[PDB]
Amino acid sequence: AKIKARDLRGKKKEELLKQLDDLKVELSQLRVAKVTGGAASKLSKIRVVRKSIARVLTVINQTQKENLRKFYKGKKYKPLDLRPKKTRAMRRRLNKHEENLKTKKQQRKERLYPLRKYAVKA
Amino acid sequence: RTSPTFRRPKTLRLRRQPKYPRKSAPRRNKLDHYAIIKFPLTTESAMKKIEDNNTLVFIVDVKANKHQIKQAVKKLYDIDVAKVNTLIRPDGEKKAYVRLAPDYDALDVANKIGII
RNA sequence: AACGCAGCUAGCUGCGAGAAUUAAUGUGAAUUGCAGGACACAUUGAUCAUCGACACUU
RNA sequence: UCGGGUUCAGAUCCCCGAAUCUUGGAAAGCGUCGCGGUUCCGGCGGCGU
Repeated sequence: AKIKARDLRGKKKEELLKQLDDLKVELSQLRVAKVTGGAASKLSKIRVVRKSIARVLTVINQTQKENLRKFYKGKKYKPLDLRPKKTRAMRRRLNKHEENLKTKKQQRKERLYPLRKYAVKA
Repeated sequence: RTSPTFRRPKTLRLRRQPKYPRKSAPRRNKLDHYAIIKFPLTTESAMKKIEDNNTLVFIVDVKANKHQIKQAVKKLYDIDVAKVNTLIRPDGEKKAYVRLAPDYDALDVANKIGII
């Protein structure tokens, strides 16, 4: 009788909307009870039924996303909301490949004259 | 050239063909029929309208227009609407007077919601 | 910045039509002004905290 | 887009009826004279305009 998130995750899309629809229907009836004379037990049901709306709607929104993630997993261009957000500045920095890029002149330099370990007797 | 003025020639303009959609998925319609109707109204003056005018009174979302209200009530309670009159209450809620078709009656219908 | 969101809610606070919060993880029997709702507590769960998933009206 | 009714609080917005000298129009409305009913009938008639 209690709607729980993890049991809804494996459930198919079509009846999730069916599950969403009636819960909205009961929510409408509860609002009708509020404006009229309403039992306290009835007036307790809006909050729980409202949270199930969020619980169900979270599932579909959570369910809908990763198909788009795996759909765009290997593609060159991704939708803006699927790209990493981080910070605006941190998205402008050079990727890890470029900051490791080094010129021909330096490469000859470091191979010819590597930094050595040494000790001095005293 | 039969005219002394030089006009910018019209050039080809290509329709945009994005390499990727900027939005991953369409935004969900967050203002639906259940959002159209908030709750029916039960004040003393209201009751007069259901009896003498075959009209239902509703508190609706402030962003809904008369067309949106009419479609929502029809599919929510399986009735027909003749006309809808709306006003914005001083408290900021939108009140809609929805008049049913002559063949339907507001008495038996308003029993189905439980308001009447 | 505005406007809304609580069963009873004006301010403060929190939140954004999934609106004094959804999911997940940790924790492990409460919240509390009243009522109601809860609560095998693993055939797995109240509250709180964390917070990486989702959502985020003008 | 006007006429008549309608609320405790809204009417050129609601309801009815018409639209964008005569039809409208007397059925309405308004004056009076009565009969019912007494939180029910918001029901009836008689004259006159």
